[PDB]
Amino acid sequence: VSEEEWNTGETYTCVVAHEALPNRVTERTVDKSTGKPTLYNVSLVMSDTA
Amino acid sequence: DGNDVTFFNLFEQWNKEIQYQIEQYMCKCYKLWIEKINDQWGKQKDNYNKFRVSLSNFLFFSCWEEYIQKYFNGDWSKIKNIGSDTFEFLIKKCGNNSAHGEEIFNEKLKNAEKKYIRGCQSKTYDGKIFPGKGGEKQWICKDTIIHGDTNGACIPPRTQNLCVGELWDKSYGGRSNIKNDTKELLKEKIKNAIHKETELLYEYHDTGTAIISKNGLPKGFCHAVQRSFIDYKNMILGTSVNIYEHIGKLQEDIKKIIEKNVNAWWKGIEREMWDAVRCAITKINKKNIFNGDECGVSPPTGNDEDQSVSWFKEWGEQFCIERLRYEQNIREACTQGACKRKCEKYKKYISEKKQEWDKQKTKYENKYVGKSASDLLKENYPECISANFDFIFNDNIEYKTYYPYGDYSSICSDNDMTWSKKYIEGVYVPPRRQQLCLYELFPIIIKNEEGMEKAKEELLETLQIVAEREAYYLWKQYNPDANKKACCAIRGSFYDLEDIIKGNDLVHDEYTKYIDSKLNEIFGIDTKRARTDWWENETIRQLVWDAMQSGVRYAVEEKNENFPLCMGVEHIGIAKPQFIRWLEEWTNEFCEKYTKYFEDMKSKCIECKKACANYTNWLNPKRIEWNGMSNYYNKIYRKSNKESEGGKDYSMIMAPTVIDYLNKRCHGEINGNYICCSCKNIGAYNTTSGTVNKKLQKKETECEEEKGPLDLMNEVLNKMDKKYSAMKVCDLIADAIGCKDKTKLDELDEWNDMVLIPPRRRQLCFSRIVRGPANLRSLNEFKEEILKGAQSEGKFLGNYYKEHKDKEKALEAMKNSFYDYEDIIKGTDMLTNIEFKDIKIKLDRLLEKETNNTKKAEDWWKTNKKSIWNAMLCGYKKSGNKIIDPSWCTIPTTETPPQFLRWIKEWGTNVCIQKQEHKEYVKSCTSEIKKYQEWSRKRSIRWETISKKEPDANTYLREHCSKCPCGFNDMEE
Amino acid sequence: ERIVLVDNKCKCARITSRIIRSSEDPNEDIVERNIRIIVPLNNRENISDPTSPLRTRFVYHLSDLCKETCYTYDRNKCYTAVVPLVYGGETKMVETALTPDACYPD
Ligand SMILES: *[C@@H]1O[C@H](CO)[C@@H](O[C@@H]2O[C@H](CO)[C@@H](O)[C@H](O)[C@H]2NC(C)=O)[C@H](O)[C@H]1NC(C)=O
Repeated sequence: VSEEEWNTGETYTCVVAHEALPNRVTERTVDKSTGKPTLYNVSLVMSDTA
Repeated sequence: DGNDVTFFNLFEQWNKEIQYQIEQYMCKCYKLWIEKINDQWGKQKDNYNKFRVSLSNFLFFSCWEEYIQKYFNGDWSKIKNIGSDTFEFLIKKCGNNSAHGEEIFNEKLKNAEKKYIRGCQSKTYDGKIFPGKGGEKQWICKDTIIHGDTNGACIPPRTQNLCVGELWDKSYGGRSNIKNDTKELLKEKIKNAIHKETELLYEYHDTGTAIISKNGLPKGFCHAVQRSFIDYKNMILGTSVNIYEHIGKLQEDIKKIIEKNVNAWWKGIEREMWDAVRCAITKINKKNIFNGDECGVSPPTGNDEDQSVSWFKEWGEQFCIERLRYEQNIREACTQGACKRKCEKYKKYISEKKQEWDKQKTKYENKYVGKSASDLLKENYPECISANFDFIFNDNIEYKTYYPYGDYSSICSDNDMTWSKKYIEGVYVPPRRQQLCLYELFPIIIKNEEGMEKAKEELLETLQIVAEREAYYLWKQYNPDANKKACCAIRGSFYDLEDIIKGNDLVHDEYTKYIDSKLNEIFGIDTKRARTDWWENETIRQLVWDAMQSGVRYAVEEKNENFPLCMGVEHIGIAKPQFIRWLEEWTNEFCEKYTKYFEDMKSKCIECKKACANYTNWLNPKRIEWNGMSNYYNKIYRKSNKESEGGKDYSMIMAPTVIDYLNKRCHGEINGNYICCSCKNIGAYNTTSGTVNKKLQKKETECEEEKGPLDLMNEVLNKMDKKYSAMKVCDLIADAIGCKDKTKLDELDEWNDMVLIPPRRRQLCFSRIVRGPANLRSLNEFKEEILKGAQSEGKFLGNYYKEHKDKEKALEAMKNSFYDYEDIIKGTDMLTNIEFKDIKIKLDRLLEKETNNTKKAEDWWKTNKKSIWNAMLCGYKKSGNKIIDPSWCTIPTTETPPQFLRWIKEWGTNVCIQKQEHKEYVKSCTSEIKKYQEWSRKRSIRWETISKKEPDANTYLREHCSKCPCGFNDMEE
Repeated sequence: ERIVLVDNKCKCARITSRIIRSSEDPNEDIVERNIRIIVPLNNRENISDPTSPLRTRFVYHLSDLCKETCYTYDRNKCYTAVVPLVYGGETKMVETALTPDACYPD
């Protein structure tokens, strides 16, 4: 998909249809924010000398 | 026609004359006069029926022509420039649509024939009540794109702080409290709100905290309560000049409640609502006994009923009072340190208020054609007399350097102007007198008072300064016998300067009005004698004339030209009466213009039609002005100072009639020292010349008839958003979020099937909200603001077409996007979950359907009801900054042709670039040239597509399209 | 008006000692050093060696770069390392392209 469409936040669901499945169908959802860094840990250390 | 051309000219002049007369006349003899015109009108209509543009067409065209002539200068038919507000005044004065002239004339004569606790806290809009210090609310000189679009009105601090009362609760944002309220309940809520507003305004002004307030009622309290009542009236009516946060939702809800006609409701309950204010004022007696009628028994109405006018009057009063307080502070401090600090405070004040004054003047002057802002402000409120708004708010760059502080800087120690009677009977002010500079005098006349000697000295010095400036500028203006014409022009300006100093000036504009008012007390019928005494002995006459001569010396030295004989004369003649001097100036201007235009006729008569329009346009008002001059002359032909109605002496004319006095004054040639006028027609033919009867029998009224069809061009758009402006709406709407630099690579064979989709996939730069899964909250505010949010549909000339192609094509690509945009809203052919078969089309249907199926997306809001949008021109202008031609400005907005459902428009765009540029490359290796035949096979499938009117696609390019015939019909290797 | 003092591309820094005139009155003009740094957040420790650890610490001593532990790939320069490749049991060395965009033959 176009980057302007994925950054929009649309959710794409991968329906997989198979015989062995208990319900014969499974879904997985991927979103703009499915993989995100849950913890940003920055520590700025600003000095004046070496 | 034969013998009817004279009738047509007579009818035109007669129509203009009666129209002017009734406008001026707006008692026993009046009934005799009004029936005379009634009989004359019937006779003219009978003759016009024999003549036949239609009689109703001609009156409307005459109204619009007069407007475009006097209030708009140069009689240019630039209907494009006129804004939305002025159209209202024109359709009111000239009639809705066209061919309503008979009704407009009919109605004009008919008018002539008939001649407790609510949750509101104490007001803090102009400052918190003592012991409170801050909290001042500034004027909101901003407009809402969704509601009201372009509106120059500035919301007063008081209106922002209007006691909405129980109609509106601010808890967690803004939520209307009348979502489900009965009509009777709404009336009670508004009554309580008005009562509380009156009470809080009284306690705010009684403590003397309102800037206005700094009978026995608090100063300005009645003004404030009346204006709050007007604001309430416009809140219920829904006609608010500018919608504040609380204004919009309340207006919509009140419209819903009543219509489940609002004007009739308020016109019924206004008496009760004003009784609410009266009852509040009576209840004020508990504090101390006011009967309640102090602020007016009847509700405010009339010219003040207009909310823009009311807000502007409040601005004027508040600004004048603040200016007076700054005057007091500067005077006390100065008469370094505190004095300076106050001066910069005043400078900051004026700098802050300049934008507000400009916006409000622009709105008021345009909406009320003719009337001026300063006149309203000065006549309605006495406190504004001592302020010249034009001088204080001059836009000249050098002005700020000359007077950093403004009108209290002293305290901190050109040819197209029409002869106008404004600020004056029938006498008219020469353009030179209107140009007579008083700019440098005003700071001094402000600064100096109550002191005889200092007044004399400083007034004389600044009078010399203004005399030198006027000499310089007029000499440069008139001179590129020509000098001899300017000789008396210099003499006339000084000759006019005497009356302002004397106090006999006929013109009474703001400048001379204030000058005379202050001279009445500086040198003070004996007061007039006192001014003349300064004008007689030290002389001051010869001194200021020497200043005049020095000014012309400076001007001519700048021009490096010899000094003239006229100004080498030191002794001048006695001053003639002001009207006589103005009458001579008018006659001389008539000589010049008549000779020039008549020789232009003999030469030219191709733009002969423009010359005819120009000559007729110049001559027509001159007839009425000559009638006025003759009337005044016949009123003061033989009258002394006492006999004349005015307090001026006219005993030295000594001629039987005005045309006879024209003789022996213009008989010879211009002399400068004594003679200023010279016409070719010295004889008593001016009366016949003014009327278009005699001429040399040349028939030019046919062109005037050919000018009549311009009424067809006088079409009224009847919409609240204008695509002409100068730009106003362009600032409000923001860049689209999350759509990148579009048209990054387009018409470079990126075309692909999903019908051959052009680069409409990307050049459409919808905002994230519409294109994303999220629905929209309200169509009136988000789809509203998001479709315009695609101002980012302006990167064609912004980034890509800025220099890649000619300017026209960049705008042509926008035409493609607009129609594309239109078909996204209803049935395009993209087949994509974001553009077709998509939910964004459902985003529209969902929201309108939520509004009780008020209108289908394909019924209205189909890019038809609000087709205009910005037309993307703001984005075009945002980055490209290229002016759009008037013919180019109609395609980015709506046009009836839809270009057939994108099946043959996107096809239209293919050859416009994707084929013709490869063509010109071929005309500019041969394998690469032969590598341009793959578009020939791709022509086959699209030919099948169109095969599903004209026979095939080729003819469409040949005749529907303009740039297409350049392209080769078929490559075929 | 910007004077770009340093534009080191390894330790991305754009120190610009641009002078800014103060209000309308000079003689109190402010001088400002805008140290614009773009920390990569993803580049490896030994940036030319992809198999090296991740940079969890970024020293930006401005003294040294005013007058190397490279962090960010320069646009013009190509950073690359040899790679083993096996097709039918033959281990042949060949140069890689860690920044293919700017490493076209030029
Ligand atoms: C680890 O960093 C060092 C420098 O700090 C580099 O090692 C050498 O880099 C040069 C540059 O072309 C190569 O020619 C040498 O072959 C490298 N050393 C060895 C032992 O191969 C390099 O940036 C990193 N080392 C490696 C192996 O990638």
